[PDB]
Amino acid sequence: NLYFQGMKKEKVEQILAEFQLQEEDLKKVMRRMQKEMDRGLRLETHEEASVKMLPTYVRSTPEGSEVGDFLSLDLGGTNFRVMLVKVGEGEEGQWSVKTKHQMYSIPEDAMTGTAEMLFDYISECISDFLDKHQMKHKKLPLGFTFSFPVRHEDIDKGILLNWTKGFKASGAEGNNVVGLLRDAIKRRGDFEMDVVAMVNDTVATMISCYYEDHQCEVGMIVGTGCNACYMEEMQNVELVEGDEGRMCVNTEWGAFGDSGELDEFLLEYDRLVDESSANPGQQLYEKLIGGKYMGELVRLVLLRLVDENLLFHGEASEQLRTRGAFETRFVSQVESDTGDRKQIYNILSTLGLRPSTTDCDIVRRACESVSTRAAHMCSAGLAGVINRMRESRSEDVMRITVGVDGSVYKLHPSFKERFHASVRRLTPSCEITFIESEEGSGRGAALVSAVAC
Ligand SMILES: OC[C@H]1O[C@H](O)[C@H](O)[C@@H](O)[C@@H]1O
Ligand SMILES: [K+]
Repeated sequence: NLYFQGMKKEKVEQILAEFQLQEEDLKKVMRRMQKEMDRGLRLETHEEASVKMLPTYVRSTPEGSEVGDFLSLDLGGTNFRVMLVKVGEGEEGQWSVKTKHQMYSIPEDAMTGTAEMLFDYISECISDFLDKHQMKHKKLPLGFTFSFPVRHEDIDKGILLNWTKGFKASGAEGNNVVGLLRDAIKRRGDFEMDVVAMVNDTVATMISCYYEDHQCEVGMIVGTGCNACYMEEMQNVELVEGDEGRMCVNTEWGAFGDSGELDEFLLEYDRLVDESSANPGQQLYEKLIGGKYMGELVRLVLLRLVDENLLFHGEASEQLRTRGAFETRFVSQVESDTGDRKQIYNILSTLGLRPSTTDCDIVRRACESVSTRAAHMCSAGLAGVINRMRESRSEDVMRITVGVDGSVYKLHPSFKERFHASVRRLTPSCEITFIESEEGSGRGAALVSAVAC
């Protein structure tokens, strides 16, 4: 019965309508975000603020710079990346180019063991890399892209406030991250490095986009996690001395909602994802968006649909009932389907399911709902930052460039398009250019290191 397939699809639509956010909902989220951002910048409310607005000590005038060979480290995902990057004088300023690169999978027992284990592993990887390229012992300036909330005292010194994205290594929170890295390198003792700069991935991304676009003063990550940085007026950065020029601020907007600010928008699936995560009650805005959580959100929606007898004859496979089994890349692949249902079919088949045609269509709709809410929620955050910037500055029309990295933004067929449209609706009187970084974290880390060096 085509009539009863259609009836199944109308029921699915009623359940899926819960993910809708209206323009006014997004404006409410945006205003709330802006409020928390104000609170994060002020000495009086900083400690209470869920959105920390952390000074990076990356400034508008980095005085000068330096050229030569730079090593970049990137820790923040399931993979740890080492690369050699060359920084050199161009016609606009410094260019940077990725030349030798290697990536290492972090063992499970290193991300959730002790900080000694984690940083020992990192030091081992740095040795392996320097071996493969004979650039060993030698001393090189090292830039560390370290994609977790850090309270900086300077560019080369900052403490880990808390792990995010499933990181749980004991003995790291409250300690100087550069210190933890130097200590581990010294314990191995088979090379020496000049640790010159530590930066957030958002910041690395913004920096890497400058040489090509000097209007880039926002960096955004929509990958495993979700965060943004931007160039704030020094007069508004109350935690740092001085009123002149600008400093990059790491919003850590992922923790937005951790004081209840998103409560009316959270769905059962969100509560379930939060509760089975490594950091329950934390990073709640990020959990609506980030790749670490998106596929899992879809899996939970599909389980609700099977339990309602609307999908897969009401039976869920072992794989479908396995945590993390619906990968976030499957969300993108499903929404890449050209209409013949082939891509969707093959995903669900490899998950042990026997999908029908309408099963495939419902799974598409489930993915679209989760990823569209992610796009819309993210848009409210970026719009809040950009509207903030426009007001802080002297601008009837603000023209700004946003530098972006992360697999969700880059590889999802329609996230990007839905995101841009929503951001534009919320930012009248702004002309926003989006740029995707190419090796943003590696080249960014090198460029900041060149300045600090
Ligand atoms: O990797 C993207 C983001 O993931 C997380 O939210 C971290 O807290 C943040 O530092 C980072 O920028
Ligand atoms: K200040």
